[PDB]
Amino acid sequence: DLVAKLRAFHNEAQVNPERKNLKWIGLDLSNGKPRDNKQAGVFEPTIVKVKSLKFATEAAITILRIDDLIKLHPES
Amino acid sequence: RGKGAYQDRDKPAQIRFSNISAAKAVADAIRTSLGPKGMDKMIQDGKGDVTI
Amino acid sequence: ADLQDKEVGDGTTSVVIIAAELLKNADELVKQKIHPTSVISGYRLACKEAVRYINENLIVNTDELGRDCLINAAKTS
Ligand SMILES: Nc1ncnc2c1ncn2[C@@H]1O[C@H](COP(=O)(O)OP(=O)(O)O)[C@@H](O)[C@H]1O
Ligand SMILES: [Mg+2]
Repeated sequence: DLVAKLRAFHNEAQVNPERKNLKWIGLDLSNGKPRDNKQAGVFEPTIVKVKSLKFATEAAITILRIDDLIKLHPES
Repeated sequence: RGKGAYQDRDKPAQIRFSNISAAKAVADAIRTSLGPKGMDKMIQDGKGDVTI
Repeated sequence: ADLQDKEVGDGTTSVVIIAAELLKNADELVKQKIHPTSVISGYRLACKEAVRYINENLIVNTDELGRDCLINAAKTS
């Protein structure tokens, strides 16, 4: 329910030009309701998100390339 | 004429067949990783080293 | 996770969770006979577009907030 409400808020922000300020709405975990996190002071550096996205995508691609595993028995 | 050399030894034929089977098995194993739509192989060494 | 810690210092759990979820959904796509190359291309395009959208829409300049922004970021961390 919370994710559905958050998605509805963000979709309304993206589709309605005069409701663009709704894109700051995040999750308020203490009360379990959507909250404007920009006004609430919940901030993160942009570099964290960008680097996380890039690194996770590259790791996922690296694992996804594998389709065959050969596991040699140890020489010991 | 008719019959030729009997070829009493079948071992050379068995050796040839085994060699061909081994080569064909290797080719079949590495066929999957050919072309733009091929996929990589994970190989883990006996020492635990991993290569993709 | 170690690389994310070394290069940024935050979000070490989030990157692992996101990578695992991406791998799970990509494998679910592959099981539907979608070729892994198409999945990889889509993931790359989606990552580039997501970075562009973040940099163009979801960024807040700290000059409009001042010292309070640093305190808020530290508290969030
Ligand atoms: N006060 C808060 N209200 C809502 N969400 C928050 C708050 N503080 C942090 N978060 C969110 O919790 C998520 C998890 O952060 P956390 O896992 O503690 O950092 P890390 O991933 O470095 O361990 C972050 O993405 C952040 O957006
Ligand atoms: Mg953190």
